[PDB]
Parts: sequence; structure tokens; C-alpha cells
Amino acid sequence: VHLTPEEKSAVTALWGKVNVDEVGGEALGRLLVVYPWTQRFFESFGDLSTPDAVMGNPKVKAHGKKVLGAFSDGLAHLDNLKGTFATLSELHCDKLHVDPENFRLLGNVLVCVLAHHFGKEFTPPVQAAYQKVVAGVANALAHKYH
Amino acid sequence: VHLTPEEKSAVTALWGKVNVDEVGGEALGRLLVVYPWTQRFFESFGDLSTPDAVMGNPKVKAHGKKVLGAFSDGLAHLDNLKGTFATLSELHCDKLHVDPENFRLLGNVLVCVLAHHFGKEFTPPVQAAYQKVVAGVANALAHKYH
Amino acid sequence: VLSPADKTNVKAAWGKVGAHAGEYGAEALERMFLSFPTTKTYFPHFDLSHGSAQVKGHGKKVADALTNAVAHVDDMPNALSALSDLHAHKLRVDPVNFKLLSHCLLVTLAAHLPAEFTPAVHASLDKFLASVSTVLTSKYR
Amino acid sequence: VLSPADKTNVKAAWGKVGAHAGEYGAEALERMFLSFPTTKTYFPHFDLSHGSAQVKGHGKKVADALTNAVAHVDDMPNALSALSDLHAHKLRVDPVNFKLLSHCLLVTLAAHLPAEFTPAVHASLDKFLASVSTVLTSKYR
Ligand code: HEM
Ligand code: HEM
Ligand code: HEM
Ligand code: HEM
Ligand SMILES: O=N[O-]
Ligand SMILES: O=N[O-]
Ligand SMILES: O=N[O-]
Ligand SMILES: O=N[O-]
Repeated sequence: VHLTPEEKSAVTALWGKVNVDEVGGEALGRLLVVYPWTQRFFESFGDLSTPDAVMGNPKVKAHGKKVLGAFSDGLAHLDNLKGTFATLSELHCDKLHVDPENFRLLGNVLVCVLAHHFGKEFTPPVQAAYQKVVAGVANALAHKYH
Repeated sequence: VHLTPEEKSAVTALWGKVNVDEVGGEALGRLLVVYPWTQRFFESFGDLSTPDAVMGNPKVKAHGKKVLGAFSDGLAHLDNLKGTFATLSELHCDKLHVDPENFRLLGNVLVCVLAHHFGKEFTPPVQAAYQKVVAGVANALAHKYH
Repeated sequence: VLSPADKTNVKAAWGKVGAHAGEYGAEALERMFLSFPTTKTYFPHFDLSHGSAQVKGHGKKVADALTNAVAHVDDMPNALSALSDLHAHKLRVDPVNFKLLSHCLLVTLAAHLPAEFTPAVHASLDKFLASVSTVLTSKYR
Repeated sequence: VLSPADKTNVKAAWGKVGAHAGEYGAEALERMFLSFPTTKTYFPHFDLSHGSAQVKGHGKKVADALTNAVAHVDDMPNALSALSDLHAHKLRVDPVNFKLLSHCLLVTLAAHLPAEFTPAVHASLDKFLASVSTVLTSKYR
């Protein structure tokens, strides 16, 4: 996806302030709570019975860490998301069969977490730039279906 | 998109029997009747007040002809849909701003028209092959959004 | 909101389908599994091959649910409440998958109703299946 | 189907938003137009630039509709019937666009409710906006 330099500026400046041990788990937990069908792919994680159970589940935090690592990865390679996400696409599409609509959903949940954490700093143009990013990631992760 | 030779066989054998002066207008008319928000982009076509008005509207038939021409085009170039659809993508995305969900919808309506016209001949595997095709077209037409 | 015209159209198509509804449900399921292979993961314990007794029996159950819906069209949330619970809470069916099955049900009807599947009736059937889908995703949880 | 917990959560978030609801509606519209530029074609006669009086006034109308919905949460189809008609019949609003505005409304709340926007409340708000969206797309036609 092509971000303008202003869009790139908005995205990278914010991301440098993200707590990379926490934000991934927050986005994953919210994905499981808000869109509870997604709990289908995470039965082994244990107690997912309440929001509190999900958000405090250590497996959710640990796995979210890996997910954010992959977003961090795409951010370093915006002009080659397809290459960056090839093996994850193989995994999410060929092996797991996750519907790619859920990739868009996780991206939007991430956006919500970023807004919650950054407040007024997550301005309408900053969001716009992030929307281009998470759409780019979702599309690359979905490449094995295309 | 990669069709197997069996999938290619299913698709091309059927398409050679399609009435290319009619099927495009049938798919477009049904798109306008079933998903009536799409009539937003076709105000100049005149009377769209009833199903009968839509299906007998000469502008609908004439424009559907051009649409099917483009599907015919993608069918000749399955391994390069992106190149085939570049200028249409520019048009549908940059100039018209059609949400790309409607590309998927038109593809599914086409599938319904094919089933209606071919009956038992439009078998479950034949459909599967066509689904890969219309998804490939929708994705290429949506490239300007990616 | 299904119109009086929609209700008559769906009733007409139901009538024409008649005693084939079970067989057609089975066909729609096969079309779905082949066209949209992600859907298969919901039936890990089914054999999904052509002519499978499990797909046949399930086709009948689905067709029967849709006919219960037609027969109680003005009270669908209530008629389908047990099924809504099942599909959201136990099965965790992703909402996108309702559009995929709905499309495959339409395709099956189109393949078997040359006279009945007009643009108007196609519309009404789409609205009907969208209404059923809305009920069956109303529960998440 | 909105739960008792959902209804209390949405009420709590409404309360905290308070008299900022109009301003927040305006912000959500700006977020939508910048993030999802296809949506702009519905407002060809608006000036969509930052600080536009038309976007401000519209933000208030949207916020007011949502609060009417909250206040009549158990009778939303009826409360929003005139708006459902408008959005489907006259405006021909594509159903996808309701998800885009809903997402932008959530983002705006998240940006302004550090304490209120918990995972549970985020869930409830999502369900609320999805319910509103379902009502407002119930009409096509
Ligand atoms: C927003 C896009 C997504 C990204 C960037 C992402 C990223 C990742 C990463 C980095 C892993 C670790 C792979 C490894 O261990 O080598 C993973 C695994 C996994 N993902 Fe995702 N994911 C996304 C969306 C989703 C969604 C929406 C679901 C289900 C609703 C899902 C289901 C899974 C599951 C079940 C695993 C465990 C795979 C295994 O260990 O066998 N993913 N993902
Ligand atoms: C299924 C994918 C689609 C294909 C293959 C397709 C194909 C075409 C073609 C071949 C043209 C003629 C362009 C020309 O005259 O050079 C066209 C024009 C047009 N399309 Fe589509 N189309 C698709 C989807 C859609 C949808 C879903 C909508 C709206 C709901 C739409 C709206 C339009 C409009 C308004 C024009 C007239 C453009 C103009 O003359 O300015 N298209 N399309
Ligand atoms: C038009 C929409 C649908 C209808 C009318 C429908 C109807 C039904 C019925 C009648 C049953 C059996 C009820 C019982 O015996 O308790 C069932 C079960 C089930 N459904 Fe659906 N359903 C629909 C959509 C879906 C979708 C989209 C999926 C997933 C792709 C799905 C997956 C399942 C599964 C996995 C079962 C359990 C099957 C078993 O273990 O035997 N359903 N459905
Ligand atoms: C949460 C969902 C929504 C709510 C609560 C809402 C509410 C409203 C209200 C209260 C009005 C003015 C009613 C009147 O004065 O008669 C309106 C009008 C309008 N809406 Fe929405 N709406 C929603 C979704 C959408 C979406 C998704 C779009 C398109 C992207 C849209 C496009 C429009 C347009 C173009 C008008 C006419 C504006 C004008 O000409 O001044 N609405 N809406
Ligand atoms: O977000 N699960 O990889
Ligand atoms: O299908 N309209 O190009
Ligand atoms: O096949 N749907 O249960
Ligand atoms: O801004 N929705 O009317």
C-alpha cells in the first residue's frame, strides 16, 4: 500500500510510543470479547468465560505479543506487505481457514486500542493513515485466498 | 488466481455457451433489483421503478453487455487479472468510488444468472470454479483500494 | 422488513420446490463446501464427499428450519430462537458464513426453478435469507 | 439482542459523553471521510473540510438519533423507522457504510473515554451500533 510521507510520518511517530508487550494482547483480548466467534480458533487458551478472564489470560497476552510483532513487521515493509506476510497467509488461510473478514476486524480493534491509549493524539488524519496500514496487512494476510 | 486444469475446463466449456448479448444485462438488472443501493450509480439509465422496468430498460442491457465483455476479458487472462483490470479499477475506485463489496455482489449475481440459465449443468464443482473466477475479478477491480 | 409481495414470492418458490427441499438443502451444502472451503472447518466430523449420508441428513435439517421460518414469517425471531442460540453460542458460527450459505441456497434454487427464479422472486428470496441470517446472528455473546 | 448488561454499559457510556455527544458525532464523521473516502460521495453538497459548519451540524443530528435510540432501546425499529426509510429509499446508503461509521463512532468514544471504554463496554457499544445499523438497513426496497 502507498502511504504518503505525511501518512508515514503519522504512523511511525505514534508506533514508536506503543508498548509492544501490552498492545497486542489488548487488541487480541478485545477481538475475542467483541467478536466472540473468533474464540473458536483459541480453545486451547483456557478460561475465556468473561471479559476479565480473557484480558487477564496469560496466553492471550503472550500470543498478542507475537501478533503485534507481525504488525511491527509490516510497518517496516509497507511497500512489500505481500512478501512480509507470505508464511502467515499460508498459515491463516491454508492451514487455519480463518475467514479474512476477521483480519479486517482485528485491524479495526487495533485501531480502537490505539485510540484508547493515545486519546486526542490519535487524530482523524493519524487514524486515516493507520486504516491504510491495517487494510494493507489484512489484504496481504488474505493473499492465499486471492 | 490459480485455477486447476479441471477448474479451467469447467469454466471455459460453460462460457462458450453464454449468450454474450444477454447475460451481462441480466446480471446487471438483477444487481439493481436485488441490491437497490447500486441504482445510486445508474440514475441516468431512466426508469428503474420496478423489476420489469429495470430488466426491459435498454440502457441496462447495453451497459451489461460491456460488463460481460470485461468478465470475458478476465477469463482469457486468469493469471493476470490485475493487469487486465487496471483501467477499470482506476475508474471504479478512483473516479466512481464504488465500495468493492459490490464487485463481489455483482460476481455472485452473475453466478446466479449462470445457474438459472444452465440448470443442472451448473454443477457444484462448476460453481466452485466460477467462484474463484468472480472473486479474482472483484479483487483485481478493487486493486486501486489496496 | 419482508413485504407482502416478498412473502407471496417466497411462498410461491417454496411451493414449487415442494418435496425436493431436503435434497436441495443437501445440494446447497455441497455447493458451499466446494465453493467456500473455509466453511468445511465447522463440520470436521462430517464426511463431506459427494453422496454423503451426513450431508444429505443435514440438508434436510436446514431445509426444515427454512420452511419453519417461511411458515412463521412474521415471528421469525421466536421460531428460530433455539437455532440462533445454537449457532452463536455453541457453534460460534462466523457471521460471514451466513452470506455464503445464503448465496449457495439461492444458486441451488436458480438451478432448479427456471420459471420461478425471476428478478423479483430472486430479490424476495435474498431478503428472506438475509432475514433468517439476521435472526441466526442475533445472539453473540 | 441487547442484554441487560449491554443496556447498562451503553447508558453509562452515554452519560460520560454527556453534552459532548454532538461534537463527538462531528468528529466521527470527519474520521469516516478521511479514513474511508468512498463515504464522501454521499455528501457531494457538503463542504467536508475541517471545522465545516455542515459537518458540525450533521454530527449533532447523528448524535441525536443515537441518543433517541438509546432512550428507546427496546423499541428501536419503531424509534428509527423514519430514518430507516430515509437511508434505504432516498439516500440508497450502501449497507457496508454503516460498519464504517460504526467503527468511527467507536474510535471517537475510545479517544475520549479513557476510563469508560473497557473491553466489556467496547463490546456493548459495538452491539448497540450493530443493532442501530440493522434497523437502518432493514428497509431496501
Ligand atoms: C490482523 C491480522 C493477524 C495477524 C498480523 C496475525 C498474526 C499471527 C502471528 C504472528 C502468529 C504466530 C505464528 C507463529 O507462531 O509462527 C499467529 C498465529 C495464529 N493466528 Fe493470527 N494473526 C492475524 C489474524 C488472525 C485472526 C483474525 C485469527 C482468528 C480469529 C487468527 C488465528 C490464529 C491462530 C489460531 C494462531 C495459532 C497458529 C498455530 O500456532 O498453529 N489470526 N497469528
Ligand atoms: C463485477 C465487477 C464489475 C465489472 C467487471 C464492471 C465493468 C464495467 C465496464 C466494462 C464498464 C465500462 C467502462 C467504459 O465505458 O470504458 C463499467 C462502467 C461503469 N461501472 Fe462497472 N463493473 C463492475 C462493477 C460495478 C458495480 C458493482 C457498480 C455500481 C454498483 C459499477 C458502476 C459502474 C458505473 C456507474 C459505470 C459507468 C462509468 C462511466 O461511464 O463513467 N460497476 N463497468
Ligand atoms: C440459513 C442459515 C442456516 C440454517 C437455517 C441452519 C440450520 C441448522 C439446523 C436446523 C441445524 C441442526 C439443529 C439441531 O439439530 O439442533 C444446524 C446445525 C449446525 N449448523 Fe446450521 N444453519 C444455518 C447456517 C449455518 C452456517 C452458515 C454454518 C457454518 C458454516 C452452520 C453450521 C452448523 C453446524 C456445524 C451445525 C452442527 C451440525 C452437526 O454437528 O451435526 N449453520 N443448522
Ligand atoms: C449509525 C448510523 C447513522 C445514523 C444514526 C444516521 C442518522 C442520520 C440523521 C439523523 C440524518 C438527518 C435526518 C433528517 O434530518 O431527516 C441523516 C441523514 C443523512 N445520512 Fe445518515 N445516519 C447513519 C448512517 C449513515 C451512513 C452510513 C451514511 C453514508 C455513508 C449516511 C448518509 C446520510 C446522508 C447523505 C444524509 C443526508 C444529509 C443531508 O443532505 O444533509 N448516514 N442520517
Ligand atoms: O491474532 N491471532 O493470531
Ligand atoms: O456493472 N456496472 O459496470
Ligand atoms: O448448514 N448449516 O447448518
Ligand atoms: O452521517 N450519517 O448520517
